[PDB]
Amino acid sequence: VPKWIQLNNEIMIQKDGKFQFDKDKEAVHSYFVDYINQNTVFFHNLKEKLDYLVENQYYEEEFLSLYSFEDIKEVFKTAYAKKFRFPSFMSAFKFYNDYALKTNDKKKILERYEDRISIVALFFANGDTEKAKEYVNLMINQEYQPSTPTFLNAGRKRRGELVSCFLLEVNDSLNDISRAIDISMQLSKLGGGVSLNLSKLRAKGEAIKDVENATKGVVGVMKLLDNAFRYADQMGQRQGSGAAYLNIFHRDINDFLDTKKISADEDVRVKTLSIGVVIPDKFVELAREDKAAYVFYPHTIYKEYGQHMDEMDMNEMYDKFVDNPRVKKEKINPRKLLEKLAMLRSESGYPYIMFQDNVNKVHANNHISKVKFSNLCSEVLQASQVSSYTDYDEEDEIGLDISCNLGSLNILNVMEHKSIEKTVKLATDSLTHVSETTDIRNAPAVRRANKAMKSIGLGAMNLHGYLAQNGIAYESPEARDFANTFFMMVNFYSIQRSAEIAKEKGETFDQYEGSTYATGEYFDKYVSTDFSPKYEKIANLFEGMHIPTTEDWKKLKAFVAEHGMYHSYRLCIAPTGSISYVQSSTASVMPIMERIEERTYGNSKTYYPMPGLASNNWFFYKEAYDMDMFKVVDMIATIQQHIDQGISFTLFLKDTMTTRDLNRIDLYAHHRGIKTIYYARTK
Amino acid sequence: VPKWIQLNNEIMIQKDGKFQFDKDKEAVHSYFVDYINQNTVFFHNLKEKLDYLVENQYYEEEFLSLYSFEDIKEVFKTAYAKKFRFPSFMSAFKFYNDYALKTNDKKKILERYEDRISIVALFFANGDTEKAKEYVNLMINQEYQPSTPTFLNAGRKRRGELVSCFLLEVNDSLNDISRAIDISMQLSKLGGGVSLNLSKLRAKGEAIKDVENATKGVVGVMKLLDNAFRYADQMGQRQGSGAAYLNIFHRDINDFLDTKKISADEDVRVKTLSIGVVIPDKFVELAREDKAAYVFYPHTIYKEYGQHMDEMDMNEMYDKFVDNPRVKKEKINPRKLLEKLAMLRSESGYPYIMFQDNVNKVHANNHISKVKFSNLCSEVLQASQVSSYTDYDEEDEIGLDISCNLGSLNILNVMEHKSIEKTVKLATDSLTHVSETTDIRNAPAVRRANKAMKSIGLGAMNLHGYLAQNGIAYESPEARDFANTFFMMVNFYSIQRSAEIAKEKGETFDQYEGSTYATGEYFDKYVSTDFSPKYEKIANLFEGMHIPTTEDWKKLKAFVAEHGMYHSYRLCIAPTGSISYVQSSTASVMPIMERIEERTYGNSKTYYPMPGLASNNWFFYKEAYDMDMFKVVDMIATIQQHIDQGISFTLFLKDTMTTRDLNRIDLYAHHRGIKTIYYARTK
Amino acid sequence: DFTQMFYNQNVKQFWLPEEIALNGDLLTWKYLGKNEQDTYMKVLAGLTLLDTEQGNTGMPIVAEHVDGHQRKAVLNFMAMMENAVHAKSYSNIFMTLAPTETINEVFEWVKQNKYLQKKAQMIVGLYKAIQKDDEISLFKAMVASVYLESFLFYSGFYYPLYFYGQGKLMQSGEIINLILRDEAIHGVYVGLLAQEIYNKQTEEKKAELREFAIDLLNQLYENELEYTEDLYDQVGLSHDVKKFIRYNANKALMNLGFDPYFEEEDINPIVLNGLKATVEPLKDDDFYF
Amino acid sequence: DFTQMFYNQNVKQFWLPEEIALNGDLLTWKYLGKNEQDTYMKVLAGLTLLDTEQGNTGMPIVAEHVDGHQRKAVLNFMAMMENAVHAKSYSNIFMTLAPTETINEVFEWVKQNKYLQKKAQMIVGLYKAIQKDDEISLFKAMVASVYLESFLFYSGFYYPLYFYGQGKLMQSGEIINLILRDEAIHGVYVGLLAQEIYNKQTEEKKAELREFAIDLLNQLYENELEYTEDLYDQVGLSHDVKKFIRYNANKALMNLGFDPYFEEEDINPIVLNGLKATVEPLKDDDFYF
Ligand SMILES: Cc1cn([C@H]2C[C@H](O)[C@@H](COP(=O)(O)OP(=O)(O)OP(=O)(O)O)O2)c(=O)[nH]c1=O
Ligand SMILES: Nc1nc2c(ncn2[C@H]2C[C@H](O)[C@@H](COP(=O)(O)OP(=O)(O)O)O2)c(=O)[nH]1
Ligand SMILES: Nc1nc2c(ncn2[C@H]2C[C@H](O)[C@@H](COP(=O)(O)OP(=O)(O)O)O2)c(=O)[nH]1
Ligand SMILES: [Mg+2]
Ligand SMILES: [Mg+2]
Ligand SMILES: [Mn+2]
Ligand SMILES: [Mn+2]
Ligand SMILES: [Mn+2]
Ligand SMILES: [Mn+2]
Repeated sequence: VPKWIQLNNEIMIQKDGKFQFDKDKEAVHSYFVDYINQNTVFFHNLKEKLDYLVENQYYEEEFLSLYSFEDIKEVFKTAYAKKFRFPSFMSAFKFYNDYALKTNDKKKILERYEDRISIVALFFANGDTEKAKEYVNLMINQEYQPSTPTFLNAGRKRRGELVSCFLLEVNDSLNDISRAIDISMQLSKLGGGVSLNLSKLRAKGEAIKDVENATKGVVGVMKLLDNAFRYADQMGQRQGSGAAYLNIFHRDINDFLDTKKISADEDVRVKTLSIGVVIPDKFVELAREDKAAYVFYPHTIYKEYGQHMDEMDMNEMYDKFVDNPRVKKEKINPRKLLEKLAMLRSESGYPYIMFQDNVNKVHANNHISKVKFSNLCSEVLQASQVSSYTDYDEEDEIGLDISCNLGSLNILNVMEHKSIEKTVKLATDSLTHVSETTDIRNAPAVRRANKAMKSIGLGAMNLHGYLAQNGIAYESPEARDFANTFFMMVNFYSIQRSAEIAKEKGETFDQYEGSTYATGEYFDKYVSTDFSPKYEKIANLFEGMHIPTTEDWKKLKAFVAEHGMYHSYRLCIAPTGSISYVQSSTASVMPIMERIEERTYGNSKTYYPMPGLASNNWFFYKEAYDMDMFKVVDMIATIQQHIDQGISFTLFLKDTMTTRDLNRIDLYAHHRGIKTIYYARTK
Repeated sequence: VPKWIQLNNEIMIQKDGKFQFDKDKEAVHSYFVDYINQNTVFFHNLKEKLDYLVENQYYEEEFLSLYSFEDIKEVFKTAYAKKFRFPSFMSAFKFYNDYALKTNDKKKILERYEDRISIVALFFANGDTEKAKEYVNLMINQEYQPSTPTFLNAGRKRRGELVSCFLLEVNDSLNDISRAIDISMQLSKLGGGVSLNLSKLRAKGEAIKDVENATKGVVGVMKLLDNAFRYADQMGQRQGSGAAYLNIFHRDINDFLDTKKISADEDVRVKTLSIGVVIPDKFVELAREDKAAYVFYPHTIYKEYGQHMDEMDMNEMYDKFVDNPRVKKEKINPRKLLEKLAMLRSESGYPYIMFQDNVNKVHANNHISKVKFSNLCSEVLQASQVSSYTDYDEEDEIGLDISCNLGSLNILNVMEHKSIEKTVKLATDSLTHVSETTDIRNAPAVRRANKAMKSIGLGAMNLHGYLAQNGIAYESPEARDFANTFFMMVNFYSIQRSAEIAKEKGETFDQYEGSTYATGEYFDKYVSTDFSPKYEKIANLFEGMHIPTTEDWKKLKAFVAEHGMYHSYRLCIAPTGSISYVQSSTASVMPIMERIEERTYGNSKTYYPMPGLASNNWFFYKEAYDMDMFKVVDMIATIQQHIDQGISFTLFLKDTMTTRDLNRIDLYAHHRGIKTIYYARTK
Repeated sequence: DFTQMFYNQNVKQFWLPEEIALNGDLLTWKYLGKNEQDTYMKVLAGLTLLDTEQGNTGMPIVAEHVDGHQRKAVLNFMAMMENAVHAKSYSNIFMTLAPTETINEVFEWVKQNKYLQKKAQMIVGLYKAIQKDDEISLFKAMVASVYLESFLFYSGFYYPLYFYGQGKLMQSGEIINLILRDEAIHGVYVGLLAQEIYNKQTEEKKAELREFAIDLLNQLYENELEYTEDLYDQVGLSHDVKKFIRYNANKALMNLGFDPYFEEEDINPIVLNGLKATVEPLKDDDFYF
Repeated sequence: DFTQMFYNQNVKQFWLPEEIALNGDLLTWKYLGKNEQDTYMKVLAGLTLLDTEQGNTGMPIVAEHVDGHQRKAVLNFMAMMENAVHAKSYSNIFMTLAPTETINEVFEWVKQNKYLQKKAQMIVGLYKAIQKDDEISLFKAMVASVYLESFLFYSGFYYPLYFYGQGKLMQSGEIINLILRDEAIHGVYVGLLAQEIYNKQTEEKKAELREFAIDLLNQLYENELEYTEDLYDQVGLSHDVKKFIRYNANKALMNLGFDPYFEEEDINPIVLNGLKATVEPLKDDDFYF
């Protein structure tokens, strides 16, 4: 048993009726002094280390050649000038086991935390020494954390893509289905999660060019995609993860849901394919009034109207579809479908729930397209256009497939540094750089949408950690007040930075002129409502920091009208799974699942108290399962009103909660404006 | 019970100790006058019939527009002047259930046998009235039978392709694997059977861009292809049929064979994918000497030598691969592998066995490529060049993927009419037309190889029927003498027709000048050895029909050298499954399995005596299971020496014989020059 | 001279109640009077009790004391049939035809029925009195077992056979016929083992063993008469069943090598109508031709 | 919670020796060396001798002391498989491969063998020590039974599985695989019955029963190592057999609800080749807030 593992295990040994939280500092100190400093390759000078890394196929010479070695040395000086110390053993362990650069035999350590941060900053700045130093200060202060792909792979020769979330539209054709399988395998090969919209595919028992009842439906494509993701398993390193989305009004919705039942047949069940259900307001209205609903065969609708069923507004088109004799449908019970959804989420956590009209009532790019589905993590909500992949000899009609770049603000560190504006703008610049430097050669729609939309996702994390370390309960109205003010400021400065980038480059995103940013409809609630804190305690948290006012929002609206907006999408709150340990932060804006995290690595068990947990703030670190999910919905809806994309919203349920309770949580989330629901986690 | 199937069941009622074979004539007469003439749509004149069929999307207008209606009327008169009568109930039942045109609701019958034959003939002739009449005479006399795709779809609007056998080479890349899956689904959608070579794919545990043990092997691609063929099943009426081929020296050969074991897990076993094993003479030599053989990792060989393993000569490079330290190899026992092959064929009928050096020592187009795999029916043996499907933005290097049009001579009717030459030439013309009118716009390599190679497959059937109806035992030397003379004559006239077509069109097949036809080496055994029958009984069977001598073969060799050959491949003997009933013929050149064949169609049981079966030739219709497989191998090898492609050779095994007997049959087939072994059928 | 042929016969007779679909009896059951259904349930419950004890106790204990691995294998197989096949089949019948409350009630009824308790007490008492290496106590238990197999079951078997013979409850009846086919061979086999022990005795000892067998039979018989009247009076069949049990008592005696004890009588004719490829390694010479 | 499920799995696994033709094994048997033939014979006799104890004593004694009709039926079925199916199967394999005189000599040798006797008598000793109405002594015997079914057989099963995985002695290997599949379920079932007793005990009594189980495992394991070297050194396999013993010891412990004792090890690949929370409806007013 390692000495640091023993020291970390003494946290649970209760001395004087309290956990020994101070043992984790001893644990991390022992971990470093006994393992990391021993296994860290040291070089006489930074020049020798850099030469070894570039020449041994560890780094990329292209981005490092943009600086004189003096500038790189000063950047590394800035990283090491902070004397950053990991507060807990788990932070250092997670970094040096997941993100630190190791030798080709994975025996020694080439990169410390400072080296990784310096390389990421030098890649972000793209030749600017002052910008690189600013990125170094931002990341070594741990105010901004680039996503796991960006943080892990930036500046590495043998790297995967810096983007890991992709959203593909699948057209109703064998050519398009085969192309979707190919692109899914190519993107999973790069290490990215792939989400596929299956709503355009015609249902089971539909006609294929005069041969009726010949289509296997969305479940055959589901099996194809599941095997494609199983094959493209990231070189046998990490299991290939993909998601499939289907509209709740699709005829195959029940077959779509039956793929996740525990009793599912092996010719129906899918293993590596997550499922998400898209629910328009029409379905919730039908279930509310207990009227019997209809699911429609998409190809009949396409033949009758020339438009896909998911391309049309179900609120206005549902009655026309039902009254159309040439549109094929079967009766369903919407309440029974809702209960089936809740039962499936209780049993397996699936499907994801995307409230279509909650997303699109505040969507800023409805002119480009409505948001029809989400990503594998249920936070990316962007307009997509389906591609028409024709025969081999013909020319394909390339659409827009969603792929956004992820980054997370550390709410605790941004708040303690009083640097919401600077951190938000620098994170926007880094995400923009990642977007520009991303070129995917086997997903033409993804590449086209990356070049045109220039969409980024700037998330946040350590919300519960910041609140509990400041004596604020997560469910308290003061917590929602802080979230309101903080994310209003984040949105303000992200919009300002996007407009500044548009002014600097003289270009906006494609089809910006039709957006609500161009017409000013986006800024209505910001030029009409004041989002300053309503509590003196919360207003004191923002001391020394200018909270944007209504006049500031009017000035921003005028600036955006004059100069445009560079990013179609800017903010999305991803789960931030493994980077939260490195940042000593609670995951995303979700509340903590456990106060102290018990995990086993190898044959030794490890203990991870939540960051900042102590005796004084023990009960402010309320576990998510002990919380009222209605108040968590209230918090996420408070945040969601300032996030242009969605938020990964996990439901934390007790074992005593019934199907009716899960349905009530889902319906209250729909009522409160929640766009997506990620997971149903039961204790 | 239907009257016709009641009459057909009176065959088995033994009267005076004999089967009532004449009941089948009464059975078919009742079948017609009680079902067919009643359910047949009859028009006032042929003009109304043709207008009705063209207008209601049953026929194609383009091919019928090349003839004035007087010519079409003359063709239909020629078809009906024969007054063809089906000799058995099964012939008419199979035709009117599988190939006769029916109304859109599958209610009535639009085409008789004469109508279908006339339409196929007018399609073949392509505007020529006299040629259409010649084709009508050829098919109404049942001397030549177009394959099921051609006979079923010739001249129909809503039709599949006229070719159903496709062979695909898969390169060792994810782009090429995705393209292989796409092309397999596209061709299965067209109704064709697709065979894929998986030898170029690197084995399990190979590196994918310097990360080791990353490749899932050929079994992952096998699962992908199996699900692709399950998806593209054409309503499931005829589910997607695929074949995978692996060289026996591939490292994944044991896992490739384990996909067919009964005890295989659901994560390994493939169900819709047939498997074939390509065995070079090196493997048979290694097993014969009981030496230690080695299977190789294909990617190591490709990296070391720059060529794929299956693109190299194993009999000359096996020792170099073994001695090469940079080539990765695994030790196997070749005799244990042979025993495993025999056990797998006993328990499942798989794998197909291709003797690669038996194919390539007589292959005429080794300059283009060596034959590396066979088709799903294990009789197409043509040169293929792998394609290089690149990224979306890059141009693809299109290779040569095999596909040939099938057609069978009826040996009994051809020999009765003394029309080997005319039947062979007309069948060659029809197959050439089918090749020219085929355009696969989603399989680039299939299209390119169809345009370049112009390969056709002209098979034969009713060999056992003809021999049994002429008092010749299938195993007798006289039967092999007849097969030798008959198929030498067929080869002579097919080569003559190919040379005449090349002379008329002024073009040969691509890379003809490097072929053995151009060098004249192909004709060595024909200008040196006389193939006239050695028995007076057989010599009288060919009386009235000129048998080409050595002088005739020398003249043909000069003609080919001076004019070239239009088809790279001309003759392949396919199984000819369902068209054998319509033609009242035994299936292919293989011996019959049952003298009287009992089948259940729906809830009706009907019996099919072999064509011409009686008491005077009961024992000449010896079942395939009761005869020596060594003599059947001798017969197939006698036929194979005149066939440029392979012969679908089914092994008929008793329950008593062990795996050693199956291995002995396989080794004797390899010794006797058998190119492929199709099935190990056990009774 | 006989165990091997009994072994082969027993294993070739192997069956499970699930092989017989029972939903076909649903209508002929529905159509019976309440009296008929009551007697039928109770009859099968009495059979279930007998097989429960024959499987749990009787056959295993006799197996323990009989010498020879093959004899033990036959007796072990018979024991398995009693409780894993026969006793369970009755529950399959009950679960098809009757609601849970009626099933619960009939099992409560077996516990409190004095004739069924008396016959179980007597038979199981003799099983549990067997002493190791004491052939006389073993003989007495084997007589008890033959009387259970070949006599005591028959007051129960009568009624399913009576219906089967009229074309009623034929699926349940098929199960019962399979059970009866098994018990007939079980009674013969145990009878032969009992005769082995009897034949070792002096004439004086034999005379005492016959007294034991006849006294036991009469005691069981008198109890079975009361049981039969209790069950069958409500369906009008008691006298007919009594003739049947006397018939089968004679068969039990014969299985024990004794003369018939009751006079022959005409039995209801309805009830009579109720009755891989081998792997061979390749040789070197296989590669040359 | 489990007896009916195990009943189903047991009866659906029913098989008979006659189903596998054995004669084709002579085509690979003739090609084995003397040491291979010797080891195989000795292993086979070891399995035969241990399985006979389980059929004559182990299963019937547990069936006798366990309460519950359905459990007694399952246990009877398992005892039947030992005596009627497994024992005949082992005999059939022997009679096929060796002449009568060779069989008699191998059994004489294995009967005198120190390591086979040590384990056979240790197990039998615990079966003989069961006392009426004493669940502690029953538990100890169940532990012994699980150790036999799930652990002690496997030093023996190794060799037939090793041949079976190589394509040698396939007919007898198929038989052994069916036997092994029965012993696996026997071990799991008896394990659940032992856990039931264990869970009825105090914490101190539990700790005492754990110590008993581990101590017994240790004694048997140390003897298995000696048994293994004695049989397998002559064919060079002992190292790999030892890994297989430990892996199966861990399975036996898990059957008894205990933690694995030995570190995880990979097994010889040739031998490997041989081997709802609560639904509640939405009642309206849940759509309004
Ligand atoms: C991407 C991928 C490839 N493979 C296998 C299948 C292909 O035959 C083989 C080649 O993959 P490639 O697509 O050629 O990968 P690569 O070009 O980046 O690697 P290399 O430089 O070695 O050519 O790898 C997998 O098994 N799983 C996978 O996820
Ligand atoms: N010497 C050295 N410095 C390293 C290494 N990895 C990162 N660094 C950082 C530490 C300093 O901030 C910076 C410059 O180190 P140096 O080259 O030793 O500089 P100097 O102090 O000699 O001027 O590089 C490393 O491996 N060696
Ligand atoms: N009348 C008619 N003829 C058919 C039909 N299908 C095929 N035929 C064939 C039969 C003859 O050989 C040929 C000409 O038939 P027709 O048009 O009736 O001509 P004719 O009998 O007046 O010369 O067409 C059909 O449906 N009707
Ligand atoms: Mg289409
Ligand atoms: Mg490649
Ligand atoms: Mn019984
Ligand atoms: Mn009995
Ligand atoms: Mn056993
Ligand atoms: Mn057992």
